[PDB]
This record gives sequence, C-alpha cells and structure tokens, in this order.
Amino acid sequence: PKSMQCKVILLDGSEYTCDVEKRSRGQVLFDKVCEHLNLLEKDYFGLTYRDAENQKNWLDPAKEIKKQVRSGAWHFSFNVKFYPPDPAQLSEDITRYYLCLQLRDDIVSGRLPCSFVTLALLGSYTVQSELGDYDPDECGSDYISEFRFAPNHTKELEDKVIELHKSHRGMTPAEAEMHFLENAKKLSMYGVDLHHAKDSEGVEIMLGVCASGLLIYRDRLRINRFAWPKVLKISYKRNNFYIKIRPGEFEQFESTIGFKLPNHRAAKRLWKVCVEHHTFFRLL
Ligand SMILES: COCC(=O)Nc1ccccc1
Repeated sequence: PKSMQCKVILLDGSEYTCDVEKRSRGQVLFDKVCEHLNLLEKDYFGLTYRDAENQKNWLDPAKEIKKQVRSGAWHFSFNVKFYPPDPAQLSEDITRYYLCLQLRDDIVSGRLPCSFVTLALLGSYTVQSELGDYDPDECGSDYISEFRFAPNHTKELEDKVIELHKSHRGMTPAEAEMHFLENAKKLSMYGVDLHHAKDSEGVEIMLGVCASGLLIYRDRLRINRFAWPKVLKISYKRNNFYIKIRPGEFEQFESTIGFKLPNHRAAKRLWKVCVEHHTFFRLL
C-alpha cells in the first residue's frame, strides 16, 4: 500500500511530516494534523496548498489529495478557514490559541490592517500570553521583542507594547488570548478573504468573502455589502463570477451582478469559497 510524504507548515511556523496512502482524501491528512495539534474544534480550519500558478487553494477534504496538488509537491499549510465572529463562543482555549496564531500572521503579513494602538494592544496580549508578567530584567530602554507584531516595526511600537504589557500583570495565557480576540474580531478586515476582480464596466475592484456576506470594495467612498440572506444564487462561467441579489420587498425580479476574474481557476476558487462561507455561516 503506497504512501506519500506530506509536509505541513503549522501556525507556529514549524513543520509536521506524516505519510498517507497516495489515493487518500484530504480529510485523512487533515485528521492527522488536527490530532497532532490536539485540536477538537476542527470545523474552523483547513489545509492550503500553493497551486501550479502559485496561488493558495483550500485542500478539499472530500477529494483525493493527488487530484488537487496534481503536479505539485505534497506541501501544505494549516490555516483558519472560517474566522468565528465571536471567538468567546468557541468551546476550547486551544481553538482560540490557534486562531490567535493565525491572526498574528494575518497582521504581520498586512492582510489584516490595524492602527498603531491596536497593533501595540494585540502585541501586549501576545507577550503576556507567551512570557507572562512584565519583567524589567529583559526590557531596558533599548528593548526590541523577538515577537513580530506588525508589517513594519518601529521603536515607538516596541515601546507601546511594553507600556501596555505592564498593565496586564496576573493575566493568564487563556485570558490574554481572549482579550487579543475581543480586539482582533472588531477590525474591519477580520476574517475577510480578498479576491481581485473587475466589475461589468472593467473597473478594478476587490471582492471580500466573510461570515456576514459579500463585500465589493470599489473606491472606498462606496463599499457594497450583501448579507448572505440577500444572496439567492452564486455561479461561475469561464472567467466570470455572478451573484443573484434578491428583489427588495414588492420587486418582481432578482438583480444580477457580474464580475470578471483574472482566469477561469480564479473564478471557480471565488465561487467555492463563497458557497463554503454561505453554508458555514447559514448553520453557525
Ligand atoms: C459592521 O459591519 C461591517 C461589515 O462590513 N458587515 C457586513 C459585511 C458584509 C455584508 C453585510 C455586512
């Protein structure tokens, strides 16, 4: 029974290696990674792989691994797939821990924009969680943390992390992680999966896919928001992505909004993430 070596980048940046039968479905590998991580609330998470074109794709747990990675290496990342709107409602601290690690990468990467003060506050909770109570013995007037807090680090940001860290004395790791999440969850790009697209006139837009629904970022003076309930139907054909929007009360007919994606694979990928978000956040 022939087995393929899988390499998974975990949210702490370490590498997990395991083997699965070469005809294995994605769920088989995912179950192994989640067991390794002692993760029970698995529904929020998934594995990604970098495709031929080099884009992030979700590994479909229901399909053969080989029919997804195709010509590529069996290399994956472990990631948050569905960002919970209220992390306080997750049943386990370890779930909230993996969500914090994902969000720290969201922030450092610049996928999750954040004010100076929120960067310093989130950083202060990470330090409290990981080192515990503020100790002046480590932190002199020239201190720079090993922790990556932001896309661009400044001495003034390092100083503000320390100032707030001092205020958190006696906070446990679970308590600091929950405070991290109460702040992170309010950020306007929290849990927003962004896709480049063109509108029906060819104007460059971004489509964001989140728990609540669909966002169309046009010019920042107008952002169109479609709550999942207002979305009747989702579809792709060629390089196009279509959404059907319900008639307001007393209107005879749904409206159609069409978008042009870079290529057919980018259209299918947006369609599948919308279907999965719609299903997940209809049930949650
Ligand atoms: C405070 O809400 C921020 C937001 O963008 N909400 C939303 C996003 C997509 C559809 C409907 C609502």
